[PDB]
Amino acid sequence: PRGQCLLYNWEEERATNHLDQVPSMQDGSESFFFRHGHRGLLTMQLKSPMPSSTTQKDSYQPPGN
Amino acid sequence: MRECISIHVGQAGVQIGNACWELYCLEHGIQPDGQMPDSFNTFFSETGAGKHVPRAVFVDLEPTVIDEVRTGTYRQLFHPEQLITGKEDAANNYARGHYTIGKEIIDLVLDRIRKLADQCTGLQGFLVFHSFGGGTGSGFTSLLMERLSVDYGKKSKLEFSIYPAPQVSTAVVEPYNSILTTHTTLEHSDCAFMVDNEAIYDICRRNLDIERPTYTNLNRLIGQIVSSITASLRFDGALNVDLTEFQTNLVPYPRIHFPLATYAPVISAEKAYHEQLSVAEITNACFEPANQMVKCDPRHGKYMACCLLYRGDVVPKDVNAAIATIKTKRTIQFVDWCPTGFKVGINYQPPTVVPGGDLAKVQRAVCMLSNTTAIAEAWARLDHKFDLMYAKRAFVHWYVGEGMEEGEFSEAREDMAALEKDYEEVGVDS
Amino acid sequence: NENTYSNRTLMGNWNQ
Amino acid sequence: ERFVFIAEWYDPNASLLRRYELLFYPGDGSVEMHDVKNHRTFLKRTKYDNLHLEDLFIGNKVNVFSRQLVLIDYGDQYTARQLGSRKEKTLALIKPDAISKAGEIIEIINKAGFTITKLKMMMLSRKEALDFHVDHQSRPFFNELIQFITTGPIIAMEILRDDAICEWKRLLGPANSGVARTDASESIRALFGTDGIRNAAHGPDSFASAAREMELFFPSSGGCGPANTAKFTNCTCCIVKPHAVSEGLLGKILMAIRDAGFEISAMQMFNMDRVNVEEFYEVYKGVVTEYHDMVTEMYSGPCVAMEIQQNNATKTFREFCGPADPEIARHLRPGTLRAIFGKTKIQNAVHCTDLPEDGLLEVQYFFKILD
Amino acid sequence: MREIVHLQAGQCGNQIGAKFWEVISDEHGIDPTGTYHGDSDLQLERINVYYNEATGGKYVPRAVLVDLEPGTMDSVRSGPFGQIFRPDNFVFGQSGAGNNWAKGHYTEGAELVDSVLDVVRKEAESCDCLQGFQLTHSLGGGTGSGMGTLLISKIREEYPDRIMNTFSVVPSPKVSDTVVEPYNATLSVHQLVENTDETYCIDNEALYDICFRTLKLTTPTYGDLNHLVSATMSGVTTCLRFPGQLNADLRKLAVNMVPFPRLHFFMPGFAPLTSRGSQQYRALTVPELTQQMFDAKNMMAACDPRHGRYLTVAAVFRGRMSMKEVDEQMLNVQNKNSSYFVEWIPNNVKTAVCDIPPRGLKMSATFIGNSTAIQELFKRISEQFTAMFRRKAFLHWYTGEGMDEMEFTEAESNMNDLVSEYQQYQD
Amino acid sequence: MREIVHLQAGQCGNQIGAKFWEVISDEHGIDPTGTYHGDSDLQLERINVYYNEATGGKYVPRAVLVDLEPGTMDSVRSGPFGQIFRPDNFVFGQSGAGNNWAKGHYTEGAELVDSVLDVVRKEAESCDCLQGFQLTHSLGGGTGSGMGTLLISKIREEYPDRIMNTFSVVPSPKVSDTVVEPYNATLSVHQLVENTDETYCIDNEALYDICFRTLKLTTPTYGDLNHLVSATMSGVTTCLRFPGQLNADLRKLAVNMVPFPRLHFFMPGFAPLTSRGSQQYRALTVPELTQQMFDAKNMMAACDPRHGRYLTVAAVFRGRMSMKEVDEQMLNVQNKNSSYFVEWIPNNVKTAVCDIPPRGLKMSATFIGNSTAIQELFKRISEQFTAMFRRKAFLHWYTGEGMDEMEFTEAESNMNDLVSEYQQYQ
Ligand SMILES: Nc1nc2c(ncn2[C@@H]2O[C@H](COP(=O)(O)OP(=O)(O)OP(=O)(O)O)[C@@H](O)[C@H]2O)c(=O)[nH]1
Ligand SMILES: Nc1nc2c(ncn2[C@@H]2O[C@H](COP(=O)(O)OP(=O)(O)O)[C@@H](O)[C@H]2O)c(=O)[nH]1
Ligand SMILES: Nc1nc2c(ncn2[C@@H]2O[C@H](COP(=O)(O)OP(=O)(O)O)[C@@H](O)[C@H]2O)c(=O)[nH]1
Ligand SMILES: [Mg+2]
Repeated sequence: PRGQCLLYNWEEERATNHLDQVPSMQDGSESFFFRHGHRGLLTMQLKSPMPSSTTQKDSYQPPGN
Repeated sequence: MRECISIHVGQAGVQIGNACWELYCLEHGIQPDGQMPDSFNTFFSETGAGKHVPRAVFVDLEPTVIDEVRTGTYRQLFHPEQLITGKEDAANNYARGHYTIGKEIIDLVLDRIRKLADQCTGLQGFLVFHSFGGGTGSGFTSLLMERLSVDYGKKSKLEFSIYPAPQVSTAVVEPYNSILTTHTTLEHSDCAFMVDNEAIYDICRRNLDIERPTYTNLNRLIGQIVSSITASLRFDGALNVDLTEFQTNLVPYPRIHFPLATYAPVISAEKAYHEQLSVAEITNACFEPANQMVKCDPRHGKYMACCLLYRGDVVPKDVNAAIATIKTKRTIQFVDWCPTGFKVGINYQPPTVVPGGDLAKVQRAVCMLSNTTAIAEAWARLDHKFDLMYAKRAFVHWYVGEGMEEGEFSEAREDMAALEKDYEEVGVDS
Repeated sequence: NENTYSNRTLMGNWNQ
Repeated sequence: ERFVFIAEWYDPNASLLRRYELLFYPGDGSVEMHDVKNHRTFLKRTKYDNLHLEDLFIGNKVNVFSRQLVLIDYGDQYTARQLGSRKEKTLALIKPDAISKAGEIIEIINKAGFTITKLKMMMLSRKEALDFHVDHQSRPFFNELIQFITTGPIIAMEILRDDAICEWKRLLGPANSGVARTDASESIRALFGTDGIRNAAHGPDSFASAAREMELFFPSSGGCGPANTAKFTNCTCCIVKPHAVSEGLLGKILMAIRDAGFEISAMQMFNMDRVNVEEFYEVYKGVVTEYHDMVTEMYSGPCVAMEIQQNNATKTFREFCGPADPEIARHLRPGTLRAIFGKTKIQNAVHCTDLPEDGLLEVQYFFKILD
Repeated sequence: MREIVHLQAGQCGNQIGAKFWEVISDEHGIDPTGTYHGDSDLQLERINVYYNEATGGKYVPRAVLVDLEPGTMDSVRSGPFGQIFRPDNFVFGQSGAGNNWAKGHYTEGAELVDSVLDVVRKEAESCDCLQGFQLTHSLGGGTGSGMGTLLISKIREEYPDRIMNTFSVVPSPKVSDTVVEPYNATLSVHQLVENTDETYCIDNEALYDICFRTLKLTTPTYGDLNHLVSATMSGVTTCLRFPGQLNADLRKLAVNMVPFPRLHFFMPGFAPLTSRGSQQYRALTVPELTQQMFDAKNMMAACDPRHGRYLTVAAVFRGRMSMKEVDEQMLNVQNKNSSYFVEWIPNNVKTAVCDIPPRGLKMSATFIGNSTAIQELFKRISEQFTAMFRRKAFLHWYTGEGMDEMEFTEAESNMNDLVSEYQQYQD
Repeated sequence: MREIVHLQAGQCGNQIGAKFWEVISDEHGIDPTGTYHGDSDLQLERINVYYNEATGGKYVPRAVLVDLEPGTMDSVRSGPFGQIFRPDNFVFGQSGAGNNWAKGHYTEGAELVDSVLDVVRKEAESCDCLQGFQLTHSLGGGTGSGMGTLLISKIREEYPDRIMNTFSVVPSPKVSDTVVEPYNATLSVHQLVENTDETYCIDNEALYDICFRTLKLTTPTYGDLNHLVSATMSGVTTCLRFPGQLNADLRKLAVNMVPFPRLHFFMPGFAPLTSRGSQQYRALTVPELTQQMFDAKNMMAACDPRHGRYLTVAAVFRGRMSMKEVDEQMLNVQNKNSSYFVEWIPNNVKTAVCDIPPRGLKMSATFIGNSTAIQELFKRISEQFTAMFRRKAFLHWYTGEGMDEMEFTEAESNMNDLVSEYQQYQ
């Protein structure tokens, strides 16, 4: 894979091998495959829902008796 | 039979109106559907289907805070025409809210005021909830107060307005909209209960032990003050007050109508039952400057009038003994021209605890509304801030480009220059 | 000033 | 190793339900408490002898340092696997031919180890009998079967145990009494069955059918089911206390009453609240100082209410129960129920109508207003 | 409601725009087909701002994609989201600009603006209540700087009472990817200062340094940089589309941060950035966002804020949180850094709060800042503009198209007055 | 109308002080929840002495809990009876005292006591008629001996005309659980003899031998030692809240006992103690309690009474009993032990009888002794001080914070003044 030898920021490459190693030489280069950008950037847990938790909705609830 | 009409304008007015009108629904046991499972007639008008609808007006120029109400818990309770939405907001500018944008929707509001005020058999007055630091809250209010006094002549107009904090800030042009609208509301109002946000941030940490509050924690504490003020008109007690009444016992002159609002006791549910809450220890808490809900120190100033309002299992005997101890304290100073400063109004109902809140179930409570000359310290700082920014003529092109003259800036400074001259002529001893 | 208790605890003017 | 349970306690001041974490260590018998809301310790590791491992099941009330905590949840997957996995809930029926030996049957069940949570002696009408025997609607013996189930009162019981369905069906055994006597005489049907048709017992076979039987008998909606066998004439009231029910002497009390000769007019099980207990002991307020002790003992758990008939086999029921203190009862009248089954003046395992005036009012409060 | 008409000119604007319409498609849960596949109803209540309703429940962007060369239009329509842009919104010329301002502003960029102004006027009148305009381009190119600034002049004289925001790519000394671009940078900012209310200067050393020290990517292609630009572009209007405790639209940002009509050059930043290995370890907390906010390393322009003094700063927060730790933190940083704010204006910080953070994230905050250290950006271009104009280098490509040499003299004369007045209010 | 304020400092005083609250709440019938749960009306007639009625019919103690580290404050709050205290009475710091006397009195204790007496000033003002104080501490450390001595001198300046009484655990010869222990003991007796009206000395070794021989315990853990001290705390002041045959409050136990202002260190005791095996073989009557009262094994200090003389002895009997057999029998002790009691004072004995015995035991009698034999407990601390002070050992921690060397010379000189007066009257 990538980052086998222990120099030049190998730890981050070992961490992100599974995100940026999805091509199988069908696309020639990592630059060509990620010209649009890396798959997970500025966040993780890519499958995630938009929360319905609004401040007013969680504050003013139906008051049960 | 005694009806009160509440007006909430701005973003502050609507978000208080979410928490203020939660308590009114829970005090009379009114469900969010609008139906109970004659003390409610001050806020709720009867319908033949047994449906109670509030006597309130919600005004804003952005519908992005009122659509939260229309899709909230109380969507079936408020009238579809008692929530008025503009299209574009005033965008933190006084001239947008007074001349160009706030002029277009003023005719719809007074149409709805006239429909509400006609069904009131006996109307006592108006209550206003707004913010000085906003474009709508300070702009729309300034002409709304003008066109209310023209139509309705000599009714009461009390204010519940949020002042900018001395250190905590939201906007950057808040000296402009604070200076400009006080030139208008000085002669078109009767009394102005005044609050801020820094003072309630301090109280919610040291008393209720909430380290990280939101506006909803602040809105309920403001929403508890308005209840005990109005509590005489709703329920019966030993001796009652009125919206006509404390207007007469808190302002000596037409130019000075700025009291200071304080509430006690504020305590959590855990700490309440180990302490004993005597009537003395809740009225010696209001006079402490650390409990005051305006960021100013009354030791610098001198009291001029005071109003005391009580609830719950209170005896008229120990109120007289508690006030008599206060009059012997040297750290509280009165003016020489007011030998009798206090008024006591007593109601029987203990305050109601909101489920999901942090205030405890209490047996007695007190709200103290003192006129004090130490509010001139609060205006000395902001009059200084206006001069330091108007020197370089900053932000003025936002104001002259909407329709108002530049000459309104110098006139509103001379008004609060002479208002500052008035406060030391009142606090000087004879 | 004074800590008011129940009637049983012999404190203050319990007699009346 | 420890077991975690989430518990509710009702604060008398704030009228607030409060959630706590209760940790019990079964190796050494010590408890510990934590606060969910404040994330702080409420009670350190303290040896508490009163709490025991047999008292830990969901829905139970335990008194931990003068606080009544009701267990509502499982703390973690470990205790959810160790305790709640094996436990099953099933139904038991006592037929009219086994009413005389119902106490001995209950004693047999208590030796088997079932926990009784609901109990009701009642008479079944024709429509309720049809709903009970809807599976037997093809009519092999339906006429005589319906006549037998309707001609007399039955007792319906809810019993909880590990492998409850299999254990109860193994306890009952074969339906034919002669076949059961031939195969294994130790079964309940073998011991107390006069014939195959009069099996003197009943047990469900499957989960859905058993749930249907509970929906028929003990309705979860809260509505009134079949009527109780309350006669309201020449009757007195007697309560089997929660400590006696948890100890398991209920069958012995039933057998002792039957051997004395008083007829049990009615019998039911209740889970009372503090206000109901206070208004039941309203006559004992101001008369005795341990009124609160009697109240707390009464609502500390479920109590078995009894209506007892004719009170004249040899003596009246009050002097059959004897002196209120079990030590006095043992020292002076050794044949009394409080002497046999009593521990403390507060916990003496039976309560009797001290005033002959108040017996009908107590029976009206229990078997009419409550149900 | 309040509809934002996005403009998209040049080759750089097309690639930013292709990445901008990808992020807010993830935010509103819009699939590349065009339909809606979401879960919560907070996304669909305000969707008319950026997307336009069609038949069959199909939402299309209100974007105009303009370029003089059809080469990058084929790459836009063949991207991940290439089937969602309207085919009538691709206004393309036939011949390229060729990195010349005059060709894009007077000769070849003069016929194409008539076809664009038909498209813009059709889309602007279709809005119920138009809110403003938003444009992305590059100052170092021919189509983006030459012809994008021509549309700014033509829009401003038709809808005067609106707001104009630009996300312009200012050039860099070491990322000099055109030899003539100080000519195009000087002549573009002469048109920008009179017809624009907000300007967000985006640079490339600012973005390339971030991906080395903060994200530590080994191959930071342009798809990585355009995500950081598009993250700011969605975080600035996030209260216009979502509810919150304290909302702030585009006009509220222009009111607070612009004290004078020729001070409208902001300089942005985005608060939550961390490497892939540091996702699970760092605890995202309100002081953690504010500590990264004001640092010069995360800031997205090639100017050091410590060489100048701040005038006005706005921060737009997102996420469920508490106002005390918010309000305390930008009051506390004003206390220590008392020398980094001018003393003639008090309470310089604008606070804005939303409730909906972006997907996969819990708290986010976008930094917008007016500063007098942006004069360092305009002093470098102005000293490069004079160096060729002494020797008249590359001039025959300009005076052979119609413009006189005096236009170069007045372009530097107005630009030198801007750097004269930024320095005055600093001292 | 007779009010006692409690204060808890240190770790040794907190655990004994916490254990004091389970004993009296058992006698007064208070639940751990806070409700009155007993059997007699006679418990509730005098609850103002220790507790405060709050809203809702619940009782809170009148005690202030102070310690520089929050570990022991969490250990008391998380107890069985810990949920009844005031949550605003918990005053704790954030840095450990480090068992240094100069850390509890000069730097880390000097910023806390502004907030410590402020709570005490609240509880003292709301009383009707304050009677005195009760503070539990230990001489052997820097926490209990640092703020405990400091809180003595600050309160006695505000309230001079009271009786401020401390229960103090003294250092022991053989146990020695602290290395700088005679240093920190001598620095507190300098101000204990000056501003304290009644001091009771408790030993850790003497409580071990009571548990080992009289009680015949196998493993006497720390849960038992605090329960012996808690009995004598609730026995000396039982005539302020129970009706008795002859009543005697603390100021009557002040005038009778101290002839001179600097001799007020008392040796206490409890007297109906028995072992488990020999409960059925012991006769319970007043002449049998008297022998157990004057027994040397039943004293809570490592001083032999046979090697000194007695100044004044008091006894608070408890339960329904005679008065002639009480008075005739404890006079028989004085005549037979004639040489041991002093000659220049007649009637060394004061006898007090209350009519309410404690929980489950039909009689009780707490011994309190003021003898000259306590000079040897004070002599051994003085001699341990000299061996370390002549080499100036362990003294860069004190001198490194602001404490002077001339302070230590004054403390030993005043300690030698105190041992001189006991021998002078002997
Ligand atoms: N305490 C408290 N203050 C509020 C609340 N809502 C708004 N505010 C105040 O409102 C100020 C912000 O200005 P806004 O009121 O939102 O502005 P506006 O009145 O809507 O005027 P425009 O936004 O221009 O339409 C803040 O400084 C707050 O002090 C609230 O719910 N509680
Ligand atoms: N950050 C960033 N910069 C870009 C991108 N595309 C182009 N550029 C910059 O734009 C400059 C060239 O612009 P150009 O294509 O000539 O503009 P045009 O002639 O108007 O189309 C180069 O210096 C690039 O650094 C992009 O996607 N991201
Ligand atoms: N009775 C009792 N004595 C204790 C306890 N803990 C410590 N001690 C004694 O206190 C002495 C040490 O004093 P120390 O607690 O360190 O003083 P502090 O630092 O002021 O709290 C030791 O010799 C112990 O014998 C306890 O829980 N109970
Ligand atoms: Mg607004």
